[PDB]
Formats: sequence, structure tokens, C-alpha cells
Amino acid sequence: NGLVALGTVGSQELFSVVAFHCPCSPARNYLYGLAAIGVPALVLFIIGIILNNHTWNLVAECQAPTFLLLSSILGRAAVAPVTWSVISLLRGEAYVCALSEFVDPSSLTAREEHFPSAHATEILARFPCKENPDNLSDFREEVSRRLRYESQLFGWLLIGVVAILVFLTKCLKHYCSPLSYRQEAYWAQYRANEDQLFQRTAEVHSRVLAANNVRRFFGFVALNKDDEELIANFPVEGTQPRPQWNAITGVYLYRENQGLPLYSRLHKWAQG
Amino acid sequence: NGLVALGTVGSQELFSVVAFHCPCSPARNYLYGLAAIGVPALVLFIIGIILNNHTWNLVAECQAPTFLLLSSILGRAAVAPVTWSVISLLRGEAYVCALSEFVDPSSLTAREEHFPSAHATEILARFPCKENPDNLSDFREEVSRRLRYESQLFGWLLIGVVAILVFLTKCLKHYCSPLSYRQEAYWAQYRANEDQLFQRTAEVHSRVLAANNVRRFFGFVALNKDDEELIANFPVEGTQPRPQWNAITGVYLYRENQGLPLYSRLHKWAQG
Amino acid sequence: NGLVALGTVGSQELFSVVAFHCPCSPARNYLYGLAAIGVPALVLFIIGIILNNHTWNLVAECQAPTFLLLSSILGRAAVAPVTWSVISLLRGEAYVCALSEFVDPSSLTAREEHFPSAHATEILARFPCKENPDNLSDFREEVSRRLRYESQLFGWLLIGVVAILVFLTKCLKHYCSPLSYRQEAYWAQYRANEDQLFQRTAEVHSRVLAANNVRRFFGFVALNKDDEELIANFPVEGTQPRPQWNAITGVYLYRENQGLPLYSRLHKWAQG
Amino acid sequence: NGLVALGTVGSQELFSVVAFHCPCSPARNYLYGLAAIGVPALVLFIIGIILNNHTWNLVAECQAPTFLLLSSILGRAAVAPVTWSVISLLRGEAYVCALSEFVDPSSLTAREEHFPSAHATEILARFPCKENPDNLSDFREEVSRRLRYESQLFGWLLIGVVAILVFLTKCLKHYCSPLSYRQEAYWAQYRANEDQLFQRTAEVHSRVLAANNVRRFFGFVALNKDDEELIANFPVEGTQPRPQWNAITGVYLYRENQGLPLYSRLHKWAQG
Amino acid sequence: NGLVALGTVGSQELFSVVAFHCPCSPARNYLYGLAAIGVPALVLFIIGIILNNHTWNLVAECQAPTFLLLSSILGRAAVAPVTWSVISLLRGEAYVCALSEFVDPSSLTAREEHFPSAHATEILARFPCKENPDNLSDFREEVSRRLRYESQLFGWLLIGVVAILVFLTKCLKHYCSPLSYRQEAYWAQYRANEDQLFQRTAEVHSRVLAANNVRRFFGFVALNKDDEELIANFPVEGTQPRPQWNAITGVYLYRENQGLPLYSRLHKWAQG
Amino acid sequence: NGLVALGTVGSQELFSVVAFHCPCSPARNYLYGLAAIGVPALVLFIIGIILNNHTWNLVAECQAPTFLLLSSILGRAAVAPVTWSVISLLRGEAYVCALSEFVDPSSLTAREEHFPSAHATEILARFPCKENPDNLSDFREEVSRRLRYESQLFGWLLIGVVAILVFLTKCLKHYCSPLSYRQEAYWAQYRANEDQLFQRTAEVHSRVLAANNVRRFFGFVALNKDDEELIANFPVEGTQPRPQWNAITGVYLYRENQGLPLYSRLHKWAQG
Amino acid sequence: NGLVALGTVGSQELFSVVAFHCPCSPARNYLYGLAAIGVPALVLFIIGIILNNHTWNLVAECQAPTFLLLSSILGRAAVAPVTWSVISLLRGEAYVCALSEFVDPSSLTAREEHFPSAHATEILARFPCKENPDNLSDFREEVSRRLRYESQLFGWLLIGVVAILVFLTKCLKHYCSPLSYRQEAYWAQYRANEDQLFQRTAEVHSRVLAANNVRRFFGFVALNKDDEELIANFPVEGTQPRPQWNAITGVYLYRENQGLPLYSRLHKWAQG
Repeated sequence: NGLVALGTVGSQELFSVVAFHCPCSPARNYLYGLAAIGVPALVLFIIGIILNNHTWNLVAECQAPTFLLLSSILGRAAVAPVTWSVISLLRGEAYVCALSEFVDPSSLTAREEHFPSAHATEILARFPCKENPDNLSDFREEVSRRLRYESQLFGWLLIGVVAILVFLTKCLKHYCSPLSYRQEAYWAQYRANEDQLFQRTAEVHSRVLAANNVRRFFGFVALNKDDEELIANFPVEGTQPRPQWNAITGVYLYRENQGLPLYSRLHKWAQG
Repeated sequence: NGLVALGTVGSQELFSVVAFHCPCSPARNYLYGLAAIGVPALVLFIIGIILNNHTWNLVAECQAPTFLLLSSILGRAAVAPVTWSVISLLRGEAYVCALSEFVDPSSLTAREEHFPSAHATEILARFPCKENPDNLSDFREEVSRRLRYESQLFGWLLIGVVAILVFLTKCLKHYCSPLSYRQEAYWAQYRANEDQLFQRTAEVHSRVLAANNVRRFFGFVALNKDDEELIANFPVEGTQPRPQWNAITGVYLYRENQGLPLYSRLHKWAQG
Repeated sequence: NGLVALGTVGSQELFSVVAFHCPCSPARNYLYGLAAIGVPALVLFIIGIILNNHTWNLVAECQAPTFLLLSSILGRAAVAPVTWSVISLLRGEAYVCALSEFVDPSSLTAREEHFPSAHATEILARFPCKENPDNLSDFREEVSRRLRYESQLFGWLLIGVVAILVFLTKCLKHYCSPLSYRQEAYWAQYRANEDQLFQRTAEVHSRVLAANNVRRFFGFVALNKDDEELIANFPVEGTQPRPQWNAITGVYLYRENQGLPLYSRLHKWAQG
Repeated sequence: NGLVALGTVGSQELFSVVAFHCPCSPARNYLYGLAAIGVPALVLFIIGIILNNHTWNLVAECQAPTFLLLSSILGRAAVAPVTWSVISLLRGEAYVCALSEFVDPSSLTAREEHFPSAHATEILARFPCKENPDNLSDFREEVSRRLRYESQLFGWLLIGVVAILVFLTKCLKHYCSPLSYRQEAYWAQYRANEDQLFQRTAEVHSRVLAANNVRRFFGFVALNKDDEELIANFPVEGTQPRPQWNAITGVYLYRENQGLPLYSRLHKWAQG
Repeated sequence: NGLVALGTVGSQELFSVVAFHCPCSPARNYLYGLAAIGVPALVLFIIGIILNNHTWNLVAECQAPTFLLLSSILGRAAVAPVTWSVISLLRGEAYVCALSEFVDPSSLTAREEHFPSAHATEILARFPCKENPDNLSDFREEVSRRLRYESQLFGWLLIGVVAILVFLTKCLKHYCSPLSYRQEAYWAQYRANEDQLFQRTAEVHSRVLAANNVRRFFGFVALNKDDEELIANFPVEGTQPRPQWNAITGVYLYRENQGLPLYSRLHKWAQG
Repeated sequence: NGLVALGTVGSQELFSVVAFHCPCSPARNYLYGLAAIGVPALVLFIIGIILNNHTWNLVAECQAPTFLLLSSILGRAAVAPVTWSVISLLRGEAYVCALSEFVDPSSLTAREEHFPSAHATEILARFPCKENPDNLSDFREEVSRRLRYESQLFGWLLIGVVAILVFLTKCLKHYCSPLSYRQEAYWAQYRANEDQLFQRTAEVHSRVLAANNVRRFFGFVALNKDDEELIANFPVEGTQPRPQWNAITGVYLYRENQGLPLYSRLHKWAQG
Repeated sequence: NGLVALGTVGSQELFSVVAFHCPCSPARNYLYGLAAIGVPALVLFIIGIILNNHTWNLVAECQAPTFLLLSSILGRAAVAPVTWSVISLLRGEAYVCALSEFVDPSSLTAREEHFPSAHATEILARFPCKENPDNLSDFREEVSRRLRYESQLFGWLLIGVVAILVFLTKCLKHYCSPLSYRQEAYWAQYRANEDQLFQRTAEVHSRVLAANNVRRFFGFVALNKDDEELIANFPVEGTQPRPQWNAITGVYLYRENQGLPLYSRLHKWAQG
């Protein structure tokens, strides 16, 4: 949760220091807007998919359920790109730089000289740049406001729709699940604790095996006090074979034994 | 990981203090741009290849797998030059200094006097310099913006493609590998621990051998308390012969013994 | 490594406080540039050769291998002069002060009055000085930029070539060496430890011999607590003869005993 | 070594506060320059010769080797005057104040009125002073630069030659010496330790003898705790006769006993 | 040594606060200069002779050797007046105030009106004062510089001659002395230690005698803890007669007993 | 010694805050100068004579030697008034305010109108005041300088003569004295210690007698812890009679007993 | 002594804050001056007489010697008023405000219009006030200076006479006294100690008697720890009768018993 706030502060500082620079020219406008606003979205989406464990379980499985699996992964990923997109929409100055060229020159009330010529769409496109002829500046301000309107409106609608989707995926997960409400919280706690304990234990065991391997070369290994106590307590011979390592990996759907429940593939293997 | 951030801050400060100085002249423009933007790329690439262990294993081996080996080394190296290149593209003011000369004088809308003469490409090339005749300055601003556009666009496209390549090499490594997903993490932990323990132990053993050699000369060696305890605990005679040292070095593909796995050449040698 | 950074900071401060003062006159220009930019290079090269142990081993030996010996010494020396030279080239304002006089007066586009006279090469040479006649200043700026171009270009090319040479000498040392890759790192650790232990022990032994010599004069020597414990622990009679001291000094190529390796001449002497 | 840096900082502050004041007059120029720049050189040279032990050994001896003895003393002395001289040359404003008068009035290109008259060498000599007639100031600047050129050039050449001489005396000492390379370092350590121990012991012994002499007068001496422990530990009768004191002083060339080496005259006397 | 530095700082602050005020008038100039620059010299010389022990030994003796005795005393005294004199010469503004009147009015090149009249030597003498008529000021500056020249030149020559005399008296003391080089350093250490111990012991003994005298009056003396321990340890009866006190005082030339040396008159008396 | 420095700082601050205010009028000038500069001299002289012990010994004696006694007292007194007098002379602005009136109006070179009239001595006397008529101011400055000259000259001559007298009284005391040189220093130490011990003991004894007297009134005295220990240790009956007190006071010339010396009248009385 | 310095600082601050305000009017001038300068003198004199013990002894006695008694008291009192008076005289601006009216209008040299009229003594008296008519101001300054002259002169003469009187009363006390010089110092120490001990003991005894009186009322007294220990140690019955208290008070001339001296009336009573 806090990592999300750190990423949000980082995205704010990145928007501040990335210096969005709107080119004013007929065709390149919306192209540059689209790219500059949606490429970091793709980058953050890819990072989200990368730093998630579930996707690697899914790909290892390849060698109704898929719905909820993909839902979990795509949500935990798309948390951040939507944040960046709405922060960029609310600020404006990206939507207007894109859709400035399409502002209809005819239909907008102002002082005289409604719009000069057909060739003038270009000086229309320049509107996001300073581009302030006396005959234009006030007429121009109108377009800036009328575009920032649509930008911020889409931003607020997007925030609303994201909230509605979060609430609906919540209210739909529970109503369609075999487990009760509290058993799932217990399951999540168990999963986190198992992950942490397994990582730490695998590290200690690996270090002990490496110490044995080294000592078999020189005649003595060199350790700190911590590692000394470690190799004093835990002996080690050699890790389990590859089939065992394979039985652990994968995705796990909640399976019950005769009466008792099984909360993970490691659990399923510890019993049999 | 943190070293990458330190190198990034160093690259930022180096760009700030290196003082890119765009010469304005017809031919030298893109030459100077290419060199000043792509020579430090070569330097950082070379440093990356130098400070990597895997490449020296590869060259010691010379005395499908090569694909993944070269992939690992070239990625761990080219992390930094791509960073420098994109930081230089996003800033602009390098792409425009290069491709200013090629801006077509005919096709760009502005005030009267579209473009003076054929000899004027030179005063065109001067555009990145101050070079602001009253007949030109406003017409010039157009070229600056239109070039910074293409620069930042290529920068964003490059960031996107780099992200896509990272994600694809990830998703392709796992899907084509004999091991499971978690066994590889255990393998990486074991490799790091073995490297650290081997380095420290080799240092202690060398110091002990040197102390023996010295003491055989004067009649007594001089030590601190630390070294005193060291020579008190660990005796030493003489390091293993050269064939043994040779059996350790090299690149290692995952080989299994009868059932049990072998996680490194040192491990492979400790058993037999 | 850190000493190199300290020397770099010192070179920067020395360039800041040495006050390069470009004389503007026809012949003296490139002479002063050459001297002021390449004499401290010679000084730093000489210091590098002086503060290196290997060269004194080489000269004591005088009373294919020489290739690598000279390579090691010349590299560990020429680390610094190349740094100073490239820092001076990138700044410019030394190359232009040298090669200002040779700027061809004919071929450089500008306003009217291309170049006044044959006697005017002198007012050409003055270009690095203020020397700003209204008929000249703008025409002059061109030469300053066109020269700083070549200066910084040579600087970047030099950095690139130095990086390439570092990488090639690395990749050529390993591929042509009897030892493995890791045995050489162990060798370097042993060499450093032997040097440190030998220096400290020789100092303690010398101090003890001096204390004996003194005490034989007055009737009692005067010591601190440290020296008291020293003379309490380590007795001393008299240092080994001169042939023994001679067997230690020199350059050492990796020689193997029957099976076991010998890592230094001191080691070679401790066995026999 | 650090004392050299302290002396350098002191020389810098002394140059800052000594206020070199160039008189502008025909004959007195180079006289004042020579004196003010080379008298403190003589002072520092004399101080260097005074604070060196070796010279007093040499003079006590008077009551091929002399080459190296004089070399050691003259180098350890002339370390500082060369530093002062080069710091004064690089700054300029001393060489120009000396050789201003000799600047040939004919051969130096400038505006009209090349040089007024024969009597004008005087207003030439005034050039280091403000002395700025409108007909002269610009013509004058030329002479200032052309002289500072030669000054800084001689300074850099002097630094280079000093470095070359240091390197050559180094490379010539070792190649022509009976000892090995490392035995000389051991010798230097022994010499320093012997000097320190002898000084401290002579002081303690003198204080004890003085305490005995005093106590024989009043009936009791008065001491601190330190001196109390001193007179408690070390008894004293009376220092050795004058011939013994004489056998210690002098210069010592490396003499070998039957096999074993002798590292100082005190050592030579402790054996026999 | 440090006391010399404190006296130097005091002399600097005294020169700063004493406010040398040059009167401009024909005859009084050099008189005031001579007095104000050479009377504090006499004062410092007298203080030096006063605070030296050797001179009182010399005068008590009155009730080749005298050469070295007077040399020691006159040097240890004249250390400071020469310092003050050279600090006053280098600053100038004292020599010029003295010898302004003697500046020959005829021989000094300048603008027209070489020198007005015979009565004008007076307005010449005024030169150190502001005294700036338009017809004079520039002509005057010449005299100020030409006089400060001679002042600083004499100052530097004096520093040089003082250094030469120091070096020659050093090199002449040793070459003509019965003792060796190191025995004299031992002698100096013994002299300092004897002086300190004798002073402290005489003080303690005097205080004890005074305590006895007092206690014989009231019936009890009053003491601190320190004095309590003092009178507890050291008894006292009455100081030695006057002939003994006389045998101690005087000047001592190095006299040898049969074999052993005698380092002071107190030593000479302790034996017999 | 330090008290002299404190008195000097106090005299400086007193001169700063006493606000010497020179009245300009014919007769009152030198009167006010004499008084204001020589009355605090008398005050400091009187204080010096008051705070000296020796003078009271001299006056108690009244109920060649007298030469040295008066010398000691008059010197220890006149230390300070001479300091004040020379500090006042060096500053000037007191001598000129006194002897302004006597400046001969005829003999002083300046501009025209040498001196107006006989009645003008008054406007002459006003010279130390602002009193600056255009016809006078410059002519006046001359008199100020010419008088400050004589003032500072007398000040320096006085300092010199005081130094000479100090040195001569020193060199004459020793040469004419029965004692040796060191015995007198021992004598001075004994005198100081006797004075201190006698004062402290007399105070303690008086307090004890007072406590006895009080306790005989109420029935119990009230004490601190310090006084408690005092009355616990030292009993007291009643001070010695008046003849004994008389035998102690007076001036003492060095008298010898049969062999042994007697260093004070208290000592002389303790023996008999 | 320190109380005198505190009173002096207080007098300075009181003079600063009392705001002497000179009225300018013919008759009231010297009246106001006299009062404002001599009434605080009377106040300080009265305070001095009040806070002195000796005067109350003198008045209790009423129910050649009187000379010295009155001398002691009047001196210890008039210490402060003389200080205030001289501090007021040296500042001036009080004497001039008093004796302005008496300045003879005829005899004072200045510009024309010597003094206007007989009625003008009034505008004369106004001189200490601003009162600066153009015809007067400069003529006025003369009177201010001429009066401040006499003021400061009387101040310095008063300081001198006070010093002379102090010295003469000192030199006359000793020469005419039965006691020796040191016995009087012992007497003063005894007097101070007796006063302090008697005061403290009387306080403790009074508090104990009061505690007994109280406890006889309620049945128990309430005390601190200090008072608890007090009433634990010292019992009390009732103070001595009134004749005894009377025998203690009074003035005491030095009376001798048969041989032994008696230093106070309390002492005289403790014996009999």
C-alpha cells in the first residue's frame, strides 16, 4: 500500500521534471499527446506484470478460474497506469494539445471576425503555444477553456468508473466463492507467512550448502559469528530432487482433504 | 540496483557539467551530435562488459546456451547506455543540432519570405545558435519545435521498445528452461552466497600463507589481534594444485547427478 | 582507486588555480599551448613511474614477459596524464589558442569583407584575446566555435580509444596466461597480504635491533608500553646475511614446484 | 612530507602578504626583481642545510661517496627554494618587472606610432606601473602578454627539468649500490628507529644524572610521579667517556662483518 | 621558540597600534625616523640581555672562550631587534620619511617643470605628507616609488646577511670544539634538566624551612594537604654555607676528570 | 606581573573615558596640560608606595643599605606612573595643547601672510581647537605636526632612558652584593613562602582564639565543618607577648650565624 | 572593597538616569548646581556613618584617642561622597551651569561686539542652554571651554589632595602607635573573626531559646533537619544577665595584662 503512495509521489515528480512540451503543428499534435501520455502507462503496466508472483505461476502452469487469476494480476498491475492517466487528464494541457486542431472554427461565440480562413486551421492548431495575435487572444482563451472542460470531465468520469469497477469486482468475488468470508483472510495471512518463511529458510540452507562446498576445497571456511552459529545449528546434506521442487510450484485452487482443508500446494505435499 | 541509481545520478550531473556545445555549421552538425551522444554510450557499454563476471567465464571457456549467456551479459551491460541515450533524447537539443541542416526550406508555413536562397541553408544550419535576424526568428522557432517533436517522440518510442524487450526476454526465459520457477531463485541465492564465502575464505587463506612465508625469514611475524586469532584458528600448508583450480573455473549449465542436483562446478567437484 | 579520484579533484582544482593565460601572437601560440598542456602530463607520468614498485624490481633485474611487465607499469602510470589531457581537451580554450593562427582566412562564410589582408593573420591570431573590432567580432565567433568543435571531438575520440585499449588489454591478458581466472585473483590477494605483513614485520624487527644497540650504550633503554611489550615478546639477534636479502628481491614469473605452485620469490625461498 | 606542504602554504601566504612592489625605473628593475625573488631562495636553502643532520656528520668527518652524500643533503635542502622560484615564475609579474626595459621598441606590431623616441625607453620601463597614455595603453598590453609568456614558459620548463632530475637521481642511485632494493628500506627504518630511541634514552639518562647531582646538594630532590617512577627504575652512575661518544658520531658507509651486516656506527661499536 | 613567535605577533600588533606619524619638515625627518625605528630596537635588545642567564654568570665571574660566551648571549638577545628592524624596513614608509629630503631635485625624469626652486626642497620634504599640488603629484609618485625601492632592497639584503651569519656561526662552532656532535646535545639536555630540578627543589626546601621558622613562633603551622605531605616527607635543618653556594655559581668550560667527563660546576662539586 | 598588565589596560580605558578636553586660551593651556597629565601620576605613585610592604618596615625601623631599600620601593612604585606618562606622550594631543602658545610666529615656512599681528598669539593658542580660518588652516597643520614631533620624540627618549636605568640598576645590584647569584633567588622564594604561611597561620590562630572567647560566653559556639576540624586539630591558649611580636617586625639585612645563614628576622628569632 | 566598586557603578548609572537639567536664569543657577551636586553627597555621607559599627560604639560610650576614632569613622564614611563629587566635577556641565552668571563680560577676546549691554548678563546666564544667536554662538563657545577648564582643574586638584591625605593619615597612624606593624594586622584578623563567630553563635542560641519557649506552649515544636541537629547538640537555659552584656559593648583601646595582650573587651572579660 505504501509502495503505491511512493510510486504516486514519484509519478508526480516525474511529471514535474519530464517537461511536457506541446508542439503546435497540425498533424503532430494528437500523435505526440497520445504517445507521451500512454507510453509511460505501458511501462508501468509492464512493471506491474513483472513484479507480480502470480503471473509466473500462470506461465509455469502452461508447461472460470483463469478469469479470477487474470483479474487479480491485471488489477494489481493496472493500479498505477490508471493513476498516471487520471493525474494527466485532470491537469489538462495534454488533451487540449491533442484535440486543438479539431476545434470547429465556425461554432464558437466571440467578437467579430469569427474565423479568418480555411488556411487558418494552422494558426488554430498553434493555440496551445503562445501565438497571441490581438485579433485572436481573447477568441483563443475560449478554446482553451472549452477543451480543458472536456479533459477534466473525462478525468472525473474515469475516476468514477474505476471506483465502480473496484466495488463490483469486490462484491462479485465474495458472492461467488466456496469459502466463507473470514477463512479467506486467514488464507491470505497463511500465504504471506509461508512465502516469508520459505524465502528465509531457502537462503539459510543455500548458504550452509555453499559453506560445505567451500570447506571441502581449502580445508577450512571463514565465517562471522552469525554464520558460525548458523552452521553450528543447522546441518545440511543436499537439497531435495527436482520432482519435489516441481510439486511445489504452480497455481493452487482450494482443495479439501477428507474433512481438513489444504491451503497451498506445499501444504498438499506435506501431508501425503 | 542501487548502483544503477547512483550511475543515473552521476550521468545527470555529467550531462549538466559536460556542457554540450552545439556548433552551428553545415557538415559538422550531425557528426558532433553523433559523437558526443554515442561515445559515452560506448564507454558505459565497455565498463558494463568489464565489470561483469560472466564474460570472463565465457572467455576462459574458449581456451542455444551461448544465446542465453550472451543475453545475460549484453543486458547487464546495456542497462546504462540506453538510459544515457534516452535521457539525451528527451532533453532534445542534440537531435535538433544534428538534423537542423536537413530541414526542408520549402515546406513549412509561416510569414512571407518563405526561404531566401539556396546559399541560405547555412543560415538555416545556424538555427541552433542564437542567429536571430528579424526576418527569421519567428520562422526559426517553428523549426526548433518541429525538431524537438521528433526527438522526444523517438525517445518515448525507445523507452517503450526497451520495456517490451525486457518483458519478452523475461517471459521467454522461464517458458524455455528445464528448472521450475522457484528452484531458479534458490539457485541465484546459492550462487551469491558461494561467491561471497569463496572470496572471503581465499583472502584469509592467502594472508595466512603469507604470514608463514614471512615468519620463515625474520624469525617472527608481527600481527594485530584479529590476525593473531586468524593464525591461531586456521592452519595452512599450501594451496591445491593447478588442475583443481582449473576444475573450478568456467561456465556451468545445470547438470543433475543421479537424482540430486548440482548447482555449480564447485559443487560438481566437491562430490566426486 | 580512491587515490585516483583524489588526484582527479586535485587536477581540477589545479586547472582552476593555475590560470591558463593564452598569449595572442603569431608563433608563440601553439608553443605555449603544447608546453602548458603537456608538461604536467610528463610530471604526472614521472610520478606514476616513481611511486610504482614494479619498475624498481625491473631495474634490480638489470644488474614476451617484459611485454606484460612494461604494460602493467606504463598503464598504472599513464592512468593520470590521459585524464589530465582529456579534461584539458574537453574544456577547449587550449586547442583554439594553439591552432588559431592556422585558420584559413579564405574559406569561412560570413558577412562582407571576408578577410582584410595578408598582414591580418596577426589580428587573426589575436582572436583568442578580446580583440573585437566591429568589422570582426561576429566573423570571429565563427572561428571560436569551429575550433572548439575540433577540440571536443578529439577529446571524445581519445576517451573512446582509451576505453577500447583498456578492454583489449584485459581481454588479451586472460586469453594468454598459464593460470586460470580465479587463481590470479587469489595470487593478487596473496601478494598484497605478503607486502603488508613483510613491511610491518621488518619495521618491528628493526626497532628491536635498534633498542638492543642503544641499551648496549647507556645501560638501559627507554620505551613506551607498546615497545615494552614488543621487546618482551620478540627477541632479535641480527638480520640474515646479504645473499638472503638478494634472493628475495626481483621480478617473479609463476613457477611451479613438483605439483604445488609457488606464488612469489619469498615463497620459492621458504621451501628450499 | 607534511612539513613540506606546511612550508608551501606558508610560502603562499608570505607571497600574499610580502606585497611585491615593482618599481618602474630603467636600471633598478631587474636588480629589484633578482633580489626579491632570489634572496628568500637563499634563506630557504640555508634553513634546509641547517635543519639536516647529514651535514653535521659531514663536518664532523672533516676533523664517489661524497657525491651521494652531497646529493642527499643538497636535495633535501633545495626542495623548497625551487618550489618558491617556480611559484614566483608562474605568477609572472616578477619576470616582466625585470626584463621590461629590454623589450625591443622596434619589433612589435600594433597601431601607428610604433615607438616615439630614444628617450622613451624610460616610458617603456614604466610599463609595469599603471602608466597608461592613450597613445600607449593598447600597445603596452602587447608587451605585458609577450613577457608573461616567457615567464610562464620558463616556469613550466623548470618544473619539467626538476622532475627529470628527480627521476634520474632515483634511477641512478639503485643501479649503482651494493645493497638490494628492500634491504635499503629496512636500513632506513632501522635508522629512524635508532635515532628516536637514542634521543629519548639520552634525555631520560640526563634527567636522572641531574636528579642525582641535585639530591647531593639539598638532601632530597623533588619529583613528579613520572620522574619518581623513572628514578625508581633506571639507576645511573656516569656517562661513558669521550672516546666512546666519538666512536658513535660520523658518517657511515655500509660495512659488513664476517657474514652479518652492520647498519650504523652504533651497531659497529655494539659488536666489538 | 614559541615565545619568539608570540613576540613577533606582539611586535606586529605594536606596529599597528603605535601609529607611526611621519612629520614632514626638512631636518626633523630622518631624526624622527632614526629614533622611532631604533629605540624599540634598543629596548628589545636590553630585554633580551636581561632575561638571559648567561650574562649574570658572566658578571659573577668578574668578581677565545669569552668570544663564544658573548656570541651566545648577543645572539639570543639580538634575535628580536633584527626582526623588528626588517619588519619595519620591508613596510617602507619609514626609510622614505627619513631620506625624502635628500632626493636630488635635478636627476629624475618626468613631465615639464623639473623642479621649481632652491627654496622648494621644503615642499620636497613634504612629499610623505599628502602635499599634492597638481604640478607635483605625478612627479611626486616617482620619488615615493624610488625610495620604497631602496628601503625594501636594504630589508632583503639584511635578511640575507642575517641568514648567512647564522649559518656561519653554526658551521664555525662545531668545527672548533673539543666535544663531538652528539655529546653537545646530551650536554644541553642535561643542562636544562639540572636547571629545572634545581629550581623546583630549592623552592620546596625554602618552603619547608619557612614552615619550621613559623611553627617555632605560634606553636603550630597551618598547611594544605600538599604542603602537609611535603613536610611529612622531606625534613630540613638549614641550607649549606655560603662557600658552597659560591662553588656552584659561575661559567663552566668543559672539564674532564680522570676519564669521566664533568658537565657542570654542580657536577664538578658533587664528585669531590 | 599580571597585575601590571591589568593596571595598564585600566589606564588605557581610563584615558579613553576621562575625555581629555584641551582648553584653548593663552595662559591656561600648559597649566591644564601639566595638571591633567601629572596628577594621576602622583596618584599612581602614592598607591604604589601604599601597597608595598617594604615601606612600612622602613617606617617601623624609624621608631648604603637605605640606598637599595629606597631603590626597591621607589622602583616597585614608579613602575606605573612612567607607563601612564609615556602612554600620554606618545598619543600627543597633550604636549601640543600645553606648548602651543610658545610656537614662535616668525620662524615657520608656509604660504603668504606669515603671521598677522602681535595680538594674534591668541588665535595661535586656539590652534588645538577647531579654529580654522581659511587664511590659517594649512599654516596651522604645520604647527600641529611640528609639535606632535617633539611630543613623540620625548616619549621615545623617555622609554629608552627607563630601559637603560632598569638595566643599570640590575647590573649594579649583583656586582655589589655579598651573596652569590642563585642564593638570592632562593632567598626570594623563601621570603614569599614565609609571608604566605605566616598570614594563613595567623588567620587560623586568630579564628580559634575568637571561638574560645565566644564559647566562654554562651556555652557553645556554632561552626561549620571546616571550622569544626580546625578547632579539633589546633588548640590555642594565647598569643605570644608584645616583645616577641616586636622582634619579628623590621627590615632585615643578610646576617650569618656561625657558618649557617639566616634568611629573615623570624629565622633569626627561631634559632636563639 | 568590592562594595565600593558596586556603589561606584551605581553612582554612574544614577548620574546617567537622574538627568541633570540645568536651568538657565540669573540667580537660580548656582543654587540648583550646589543643591543637585551636594545633597546626594550628604545622603551618601549619612549612609556611610549609619552602616558603620564604630559610631555606635562611640555613642554607647557617651552614656588623642577620639582623634583616631573619628578619623576611622569619617574616612570609612567620606570614601563615597568624594568619589561622587569628583565624578561630577570631571564631567563638567555642573560647575559651568553654576558659575556661568559670573563670567566677566568685558575680558574675553573674540569677534566684534564684545558684549551688548548691562541687561545682557541674562542672555549671558542662558549660555548653558541652547541659546545660540548668530551674534553670540562662537563668542559663547569660549565661555563654555573656559569654564569647563576650571571645573576639570578643580576635579584633578581634589583627587590629588585626597590621595595626599590618604597617604599622610597612613604614614601618621603607624609612626604614632604602641603596637608593631604586624601585630595590628593580626589584631584586625582577630576582630573580623570574633565579629563573625559572635553573630552566628548569637543567632543559633536565640533560635534554640525560641524553640524551648514555643515547645513549652503546644507540647511539641516543629523543626527541619538542620534545626533538629541544632537543638540536639546545643542545650540552652537562658542568656547571661544585663551587666555581662554591658561589659562587652563599647570602644576598646589596646590594654595589656601582665605580659599577655588583650585584643578586645570580650577577651578582657573572658580572662577575669
